[PDB]
Amino acid sequence: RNLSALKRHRQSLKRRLRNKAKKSAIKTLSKKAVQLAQEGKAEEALKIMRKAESLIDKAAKGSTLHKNAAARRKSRLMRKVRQLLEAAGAPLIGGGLSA
Amino acid sequence: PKKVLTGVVVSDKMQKTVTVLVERQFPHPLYGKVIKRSKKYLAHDPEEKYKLGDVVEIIESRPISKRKRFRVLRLVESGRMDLVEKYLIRRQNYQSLSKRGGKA
Amino acid sequence: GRYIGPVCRLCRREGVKLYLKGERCYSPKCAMERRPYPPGQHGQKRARRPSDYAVRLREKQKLRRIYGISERQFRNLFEEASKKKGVTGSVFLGLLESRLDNVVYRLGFAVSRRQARQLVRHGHITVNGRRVDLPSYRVRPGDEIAVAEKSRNLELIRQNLEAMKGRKVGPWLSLDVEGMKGKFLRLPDREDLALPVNEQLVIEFYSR
Amino acid sequence: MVKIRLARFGSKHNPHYRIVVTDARRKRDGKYIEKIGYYDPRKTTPDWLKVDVERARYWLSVGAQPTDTARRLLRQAGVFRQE
RNA sequence: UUGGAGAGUUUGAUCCUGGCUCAGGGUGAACGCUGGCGGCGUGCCUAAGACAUGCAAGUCGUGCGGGCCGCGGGGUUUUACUCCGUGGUCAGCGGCGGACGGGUGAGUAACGCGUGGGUGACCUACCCGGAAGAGGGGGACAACCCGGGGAAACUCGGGCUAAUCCCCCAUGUGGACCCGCCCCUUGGGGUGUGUCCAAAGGGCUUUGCCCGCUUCCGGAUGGGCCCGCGUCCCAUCAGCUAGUUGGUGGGGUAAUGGCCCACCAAGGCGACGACGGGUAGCCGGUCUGAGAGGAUGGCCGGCCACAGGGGCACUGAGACACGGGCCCCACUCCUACGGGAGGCAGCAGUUAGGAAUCUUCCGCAAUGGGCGCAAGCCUGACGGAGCGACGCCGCUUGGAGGAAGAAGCCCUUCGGGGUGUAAACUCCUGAACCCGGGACGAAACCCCCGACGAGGGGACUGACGGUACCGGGGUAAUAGCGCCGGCCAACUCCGUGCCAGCAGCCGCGGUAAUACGGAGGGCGCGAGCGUUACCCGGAUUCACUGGGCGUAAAGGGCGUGUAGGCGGCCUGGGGCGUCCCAUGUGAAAGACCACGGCUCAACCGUGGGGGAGCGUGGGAUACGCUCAGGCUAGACG
Ligand SMILES: [Zn+2]
Repeated sequence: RNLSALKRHRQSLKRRLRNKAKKSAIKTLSKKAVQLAQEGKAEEALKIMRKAESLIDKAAKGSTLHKNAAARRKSRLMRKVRQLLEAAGAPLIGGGLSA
Repeated sequence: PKKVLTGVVVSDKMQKTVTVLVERQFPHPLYGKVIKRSKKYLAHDPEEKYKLGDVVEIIESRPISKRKRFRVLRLVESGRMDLVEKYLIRRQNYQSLSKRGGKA
Repeated sequence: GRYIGPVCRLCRREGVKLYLKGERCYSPKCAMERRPYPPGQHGQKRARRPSDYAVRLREKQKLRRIYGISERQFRNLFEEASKKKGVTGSVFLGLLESRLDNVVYRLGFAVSRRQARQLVRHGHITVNGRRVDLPSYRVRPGDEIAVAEKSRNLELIRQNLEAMKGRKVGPWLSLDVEGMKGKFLRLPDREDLALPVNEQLVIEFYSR
Repeated sequence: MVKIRLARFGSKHNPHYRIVVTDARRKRDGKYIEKIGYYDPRKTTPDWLKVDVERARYWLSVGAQPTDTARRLLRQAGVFRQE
């Protein structure tokens, strides 16, 4: 007993994958930008954060990132960075950081 | 209007949190006499200012911990253990009246 | 089963003449004439003192049996008579006298009450212009209770009105024989009723 | 999307409607927001329709698509007559 | 002041106590005897057992590409092949709906629900309004074609390709995040530098109009979380707790939060009943009651919870999602025994259980809802019919006349009384039944004019139903059940003989029965009447209103004093209780009053009024409370 009201499931799969490849994207890049500030790579750290901040707001554009969700993400990354760069001051670029 | 209550700090063993005894009076729903009931509300002292035996005002706030939905407003009257004692003795009496073993 | 059976049997049980047949309950025979003792093998027997309920009972019955209404409706009336401001008793009687069937009786269009109902359920009764077959219809004040155009030429109704030249009509009602019409002026007052009842006893009855 | 529509209140063969304002998603016979006049199909009384435009315009102003039938009634009231 | 009735029963007799019993009202009822009609309402209360069959959510070609079957037309002299337009059909990709509506009450004693509040801890699709913009570039996967696996359900792999699917880049009205400052004051607002983020097109009456698109502020509606108060029984349940209570950081969410994790601390609750057990969705209301109160929460409405049992997440504005998904379990079915397919607590229905609860009906006309520019599609939401005296309300089985009184049946003091105006018989009316006419509900969307605005004109369209209803004609045309000792309205004969039997209670019956069984007669009620069950009532017999304890049941064997309850005279402050005022709330339906609708009423509409409780503001201060001061009559020395 078939129902054409399963296409939704037939489609959910496509989105499941869809969202997945995007979120995991973030996770990784963030976790990359983070380890950089540890070592004190004030140049590329911001080079990556920027690639992050972009991905993030891009997921909010769609259905991936709830909305304010993206916001948390952003606050949790920049704040986590800046604090680290206290071990080796002076941001070379000054990309994702107002001052 | 955020609810405001008045009571006494009876517990001072917790970190940043203080137990407040809040007495309430009211006519009994059928027997009409004024019965006096009460409740302990866990307040929230950031600066560890409020001490035992202090009468404080409570004010409904943003949830903080499981069971601690109130912040302390101001102090009303410092220096009044007489109230706390009552809380304490009643507690003590509670150690009695069981099936473990009664003595003197 | 809105009753319908032996009539002057009740004229008999109550000890009070009950005008249930119109003509005849006037000729030496509504039965009460010459035979006042109640029905049954035991009519001629000595009657023991009637217990409080007993009296309240028969006094309720006398009323009910008069208009010949089923207890079910009688009760309902009394119930609604109690929700109205006024005297729980006189107001009762008011509604009772407000019935389409009854009105036709007082208006004289019918020999008796019983005959009145039929006159209605067979549609010989106009009301403000439209016919009506439901007797339980309550006539409001200022209504033009009439006769069916069709029914005017009736061997019955005709012989009845002929009698109305000589009889006065209830003080709260008017009628134009020459035109077989008649109106309901206002709710009649207890001081305006002739019944041989005692409302108080009827009310008392319903508080048991 | 809050609509403006009817609501049954008559009885078996005795239909009596209630022009009201309520969230789309609720029932016909469900808790409304603000009743604004009634309508009677059969029209047994000379007074078989009422509206109080003052409020009716509030809503449309705020954003409340009314029914095909509903709008019809509001038109008779003179809800939209800009003369 | 619109409101309150009691009786029987412990004795030889009396009074009190006291229990038992009854009369009343009510029901989603069931059972018995009886059973004509209509309107409105209502109908699994038990196995939240198991469930065949069908139907219960879809819809858009004015978002994109094709398959099948066929028709018309082009390029071909012709043929094959091919190009356009098109009908039908199918599914796919994409959008929107599936998170509503419908069921049900298992669980749940809880912020679950009620009520009043908070959100500087939040979201909100479509709708409305307001501001800004849509610039350039590229990609994937079905369908479709080719191949393989399997019994099956279904699945694998290779290749093509469109789009309002997806992704990149630029613009940035704006918006996000960090940091700084100004204001505010828990995560509110302003602002500056840095960084990051937009977007689709389609249709026509195609130089403009419609639909749709993007960012942002506002609105509206809807909802998350949180707090005060309220919320059943057992103490023959008294101590409960280890993420348990709190803290710091981190995670996670729309967001507060032990929600989760790590570490730190040792807490948190309980006789104002913790924990344990039992039971039960909550409420507006509804039943009863003079009231307080008790009982209840189906039908309708609101909130919650589950959708065979348990677990989990995805997608999404929203789900942890009854007719979507993953897993385990129990069950049922197909099976080549590897492995699968199922969930009526949707409608109807089946079976089981039971005292007991319906038609596999009609219609999509109306009202609503989804999708659509629309025509329109879906809509067992719904509107209707049908079945059930299950309730209620209305209706009938006739009316008038007619004996000092028929017959028959009963009673007798045998003379007569009774059934009884009852019949018969007289006349009159005329439900049923027959013919004819025959409905509101229904006017929109659409179309046309007008400016797709306002305004105006035109068309279509009923399940009920040929039903209601009107006209005409027209037959005299169902009655039953309980009861007749007291309570309790209604009394005789016979049969019987502590038997047979009645019986709510007291009791009745052993040859004289107003109490058994029939009969005449009588009372009560009438398409109904009884019965049993259950709720309130009587019962002031759990006693707030409104009880008691010498002997009727009842003072603790006595003292001590804990918690608690309660407390003297005068003065003042505060004004928490307490009282008055204003205000928001107290949805709707119901109840009430009034007016009206359907020939009445039941039923329904419309309008008015009332209210306890809580929020905020204002006021009063006797009395209670509190603080202060003073007294001496209580107490103590
Ligand atoms: Zn008579």
